[PDB]
Amino acid sequence: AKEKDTIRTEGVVTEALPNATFRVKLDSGPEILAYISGKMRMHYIRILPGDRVVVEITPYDPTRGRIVYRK
Amino acid sequence: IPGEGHNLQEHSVVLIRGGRVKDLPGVRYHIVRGVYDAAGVKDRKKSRSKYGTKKPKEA
RNA sequence: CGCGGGGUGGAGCAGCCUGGUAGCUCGUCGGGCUCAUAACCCGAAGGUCGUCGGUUCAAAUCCGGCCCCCGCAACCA
RNA sequence: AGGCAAGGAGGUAAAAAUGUU
RNA sequence: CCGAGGGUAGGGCCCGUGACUGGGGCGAAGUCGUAACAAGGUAGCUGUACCGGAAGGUGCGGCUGGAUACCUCCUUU
RNA sequence: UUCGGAUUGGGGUCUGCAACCCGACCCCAUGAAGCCGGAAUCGCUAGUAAUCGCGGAUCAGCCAUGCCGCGGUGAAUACG
RNA sequence: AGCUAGUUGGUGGGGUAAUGGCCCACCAAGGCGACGACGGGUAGCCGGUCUGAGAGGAUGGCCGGCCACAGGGGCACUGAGACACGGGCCCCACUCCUACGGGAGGCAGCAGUUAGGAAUCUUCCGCAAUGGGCGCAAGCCUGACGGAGCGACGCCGCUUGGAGGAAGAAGCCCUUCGGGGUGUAAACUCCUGAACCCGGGACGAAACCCCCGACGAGGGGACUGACGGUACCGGGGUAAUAGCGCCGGCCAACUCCGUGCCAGCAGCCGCGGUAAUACGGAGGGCGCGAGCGUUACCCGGAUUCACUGGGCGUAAAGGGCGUGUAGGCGGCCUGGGGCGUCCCAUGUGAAAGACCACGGCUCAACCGUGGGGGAGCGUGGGAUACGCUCAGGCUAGACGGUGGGAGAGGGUGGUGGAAUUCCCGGAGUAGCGGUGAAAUGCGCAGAUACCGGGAGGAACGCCGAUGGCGAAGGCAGCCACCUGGUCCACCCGUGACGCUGAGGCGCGAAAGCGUGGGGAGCAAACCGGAUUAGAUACCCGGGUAGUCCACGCCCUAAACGAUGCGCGCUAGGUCUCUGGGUCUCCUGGGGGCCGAAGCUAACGCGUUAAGCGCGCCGCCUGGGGAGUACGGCCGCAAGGCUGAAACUCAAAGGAAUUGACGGGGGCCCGCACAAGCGGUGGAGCAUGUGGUUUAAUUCGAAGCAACGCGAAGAACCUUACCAGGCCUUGACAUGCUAGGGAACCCGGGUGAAAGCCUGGGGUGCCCCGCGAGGGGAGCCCUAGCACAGGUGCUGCAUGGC
Ligand SMILES: [Mg+2]
Ligand SMILES: [Mg+2]
Ligand SMILES: [Mg+2]
Ligand SMILES: [Mg+2]
Ligand SMILES: [Mg+2]
Ligand SMILES: [Mg+2]
Ligand SMILES: [Mg+2]
Ligand SMILES: [Mg+2]
Ligand SMILES: [Mg+2]
Ligand SMILES: [Mg+2]
Ligand SMILES: [Mg+2]
Ligand SMILES: [Mg+2]
Ligand SMILES: [Mg+2]
Ligand SMILES: [Mg+2]
Ligand SMILES: [Mg+2]
Ligand SMILES: [Mg+2]
Ligand SMILES: [Mg+2]
Ligand SMILES: [Mg+2]
Ligand SMILES: [Mg+2]
Ligand SMILES: [Mg+2]
Ligand SMILES: [Mg+2]
Ligand SMILES: [Mg+2]
Ligand SMILES: [Mg+2]
Ligand SMILES: [Mg+2]
Ligand SMILES: [Mg+2]
Ligand SMILES: [Mg+2]
Ligand SMILES: [Mg+2]
Ligand SMILES: [Mg+2]
Ligand SMILES: [Mg+2]
Ligand SMILES: [Mg+2]
Ligand SMILES: [Mg+2]
Ligand SMILES: [Mg+2]
Ligand SMILES: [Mg+2]
Ligand SMILES: [Mg+2]
Ligand SMILES: [Mg+2]
Ligand SMILES: [Mg+2]
Ligand SMILES: [Mg+2]
Ligand SMILES: [Mg+2]
Ligand SMILES: [Mg+2]
Ligand SMILES: [Mg+2]
Ligand SMILES: [Mg+2]
Ligand SMILES: [Mg+2]
Repeated sequence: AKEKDTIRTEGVVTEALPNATFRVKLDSGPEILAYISGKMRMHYIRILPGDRVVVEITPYDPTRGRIVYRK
Repeated sequence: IPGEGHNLQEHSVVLIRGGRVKDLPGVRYHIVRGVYDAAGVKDRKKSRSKYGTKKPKEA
């Protein structure tokens, strides 16, 4: 089925954490745990604090996200 | 919770069947789709007894 | 403008006090060194040594005028 | 005196940090 | 009289919670540093002592699960 | 400086439709810097380095002092 | 880790059906305990059941036995028998009624309600059978029981058809577009006839009862079914439920789309970040089948707690060693006993189950009959090889004597020089010290260096070792004293005295702590300097504790041979120390090295085993958590010993190998440095580039291996860049629709050219026709098209080079 409820909202990176997990403050409002894309990791695209990435968000829990796009 | 997208919420009644999941830390327990407020996965058609999904009624 | 301690390569400072010696530190240009950025390490300039004339055998170095600069007197009124 | 050495000697510089693909 | 049990002090265990506090496992791109692994750039490890953000560091002693030869000069074959 | 040739002015000559940007070349004048070059650093062990000139290709012409090729003169020093 | 005060024994008495600390009075002072008492937890126990090759391991559902309890607790009474489930009294708790004084209850009986919970049944019929109780008996009870009901809850049995029937229908999927699969599956034809109806329809039930017979034995008779109008049999009679898991490896079975480290799957390995054999679907397949999976729990596999059957040098693991108690274990001979041990006989090991046979229910399940076995335990008889035990003996073990020896063994008492440092004397002058460099530092108050004397404290150079000693930690000046161990010769003496060793006692580097001394050097902490992005470090200079001793404590360790001790056996050689010999070579006792057999994961080990054995002890059972916690003991404290789990991870680990690397080593090379000649960097210019500028300064080349390079020829061309003007199937290719004109040149205007507009010479070919005229080829133009074109982007998509 792939539930396409996936919330494609932008956020500027507040903070860096390990394993490429990042508190990113959103255009939407909150700062929530959002970890990297696999794609980005593969491509070695270094997320650094102060960047407008696209944090994909689950409707089950927005408090965790997933970074999609390169800054 | 397995499946493809839970109907579950916050104060709904659920069933555990146990069993470790390797990736996830400290989780030793599968919620089992079918019974209670853990309703089944819509449009499973193959592996569905593991998932509380009753038959696709045929014509 | 009183007072009195100074302006040092370009920047911050030593040497001023026992007078002959300009030093360090930072930077700029070459070069090394690397995969490089180095750091580094080499060198290359660059000081009216705030100045003026005075001393001496010799002056940043010693007395002064200054241009000052920082000041602090310029307060009790 | 050489042959092969045995044994004690004091030198073999001191650094050295980083990694966008 | 014996006597279940009750009461009153005192402990014991055990459950519940419990302000307070210790607090460990893992984690690709956390932060500081680079300890260790090559003599890892001061051999390391070690037991203990004190100290330090921290890895640790030093001291005393032990160990080898440690690496190591190449020139010159004196005594002697 | 009769070393040394930059730069510039003037006149030309040739090739090409055309040399101003942007050619080569000739002539005459001009005659700058430079007195063997810091720390560095490259080349080379034999007809070699060094020096000296010629030819070629591309090409109308040539900015070629390049590249490729050829020959002439002809070293030094290698302990290690 | 100690427990016990009726607690252990006794006299008397009570009590009991009966013994007894069951209880009481009194005396005695035991009794138990590491061969695990007491305490805490867990738990009804067994026959069994499951598993398992077995030994075991788990478990104790139902059915059988025993036990214990009937809300919790306590007590008696009656009785053959209870400490009495549907009996009593009392208290407590709870529910119920109350005219508040009080009474009544007990489903852990069936059944059911409720609660808890993942989860568990009918408020069933019947006394017919069996049993039970009462009764002369009739009979009466009987939720014991017999049955039915519910649940795929389990096991077994069957049905969802069978036969035919395409080189192969469709539907659906794949495709290499040929084809293949689904699949003889279907449809269809033939036959059966689960279901369902009609007909009959029970065994189980012959006793107890009556009468003959004595109310006996024996004989005749009759009544008596919940199941159930079920089982079944006869006749008829319809093709009439298929599902679930999986499909990467283990592990049986593969493809397509969807998805693209997301959604997801997972039991582990792990799969997924664009054709996923692993995710979602589809088909296809495989496994089972009225089931199939999942989860829990248990065994197995797991020889992963190891008796059969693991180990301990490095992997987890040898205790730090000594002595030593319990315990375990014990040389040779000769006999007695006969406990262990073995055998036979027999008793017991209930039934059910397990096992084998046969029988019955249409099979099987299930049940029956028969049989055997069965570990263990008793009893009687024996056996004496071994173990035990008692006796006698023996010298191979062990211990001892005599003769010696090596020795840093340990303590006590002294003493010897070298050195340092400190003081004084001398003489001396300008620095010394220090480092990769320097600085702090000390020194003209005269240091550093040098002599002379003294003060003291510490350690002991050379011998010195791969050496010796010790049980180990450890131990070195020298002397003496006391004193431990040890080793050999002689085999003289004892006659198994032995080996180990839980505990226990004893020792125990170094640091550390206490009291007091001592204090030269060194030297944590500390202060300095430097070094450094920082320096709490290396380095240097001071410096307190401490190092040193005495007493006392601490007791750890890479307390290492990372190897417990003991004894026996099993090729050597070689050096080494130390003893005796008949002394170039034998024979003992140590220390090393290399190696037979063998062992081991390899490394290695290898008469000094890690080999073959045996004895005994100490540990180990994934890592991390963690030597931590909690408790306990010790300690003046520091901390030690003892020693977990929760959790968490599919590793942690060893050994070797290939590499790779090393601010590791050696050998070797090169114009790589040296040796030499000449340059370059400096001057100008010639050029290429980096930058900046520009409308654009074409794009690329990047340390060597980019830079007189691609550019081996940029005025235009080149030319890819920019301004302007213009063109469009287009400069070029192979076609189409076609429409006219069409081979072709000669011009004119505009314009920087390109181009645009435009005139006019100008059609022959193949041809058919007398001619008018018509078509097609070559060839060219216009409109749309197939298409061109792109030095346009990707050399981490590439080929070539
Ligand atoms: Mg979305
Ligand atoms: Mg180190
Ligand atoms: Mg009595
Ligand atoms: Mg209890
Ligand atoms: Mg229990
Ligand atoms: Mg029973
Ligand atoms: Mg009761
Ligand atoms: Mg009850
Ligand atoms: Mg009685
Ligand atoms: Mg009763
Ligand atoms: Mg419930
Ligand atoms: Mg009834
Ligand atoms: Mg009656
Ligand atoms: Mg009744
Ligand atoms: Mg029954
Ligand atoms: Mg699945
Ligand atoms: Mg799978
Ligand atoms: Mg699948
Ligand atoms: Mg064993
Ligand atoms: Mg093993
Ligand atoms: Mg180990
Ligand atoms: Mg003994
Ligand atoms: Mg014996
Ligand atoms: Mg039996
Ligand atoms: Mg003196
Ligand atoms: Mg020894
Ligand atoms: Mg004798
Ligand atoms: Mg004798
Ligand atoms: Mg004897
Ligand atoms: Mg002390
Ligand atoms: Mg004290
Ligand atoms: Mg000192
Ligand atoms: Mg310091
Ligand atoms: Mg020091
Ligand atoms: Mg030792
Ligand atoms: Mg021992
Ligand atoms: Mg061998
Ligand atoms: Mg060996
Ligand atoms: Mg072994
Ligand atoms: Mg410890
Ligand atoms: Mg403790
Ligand atoms: Mg290794």
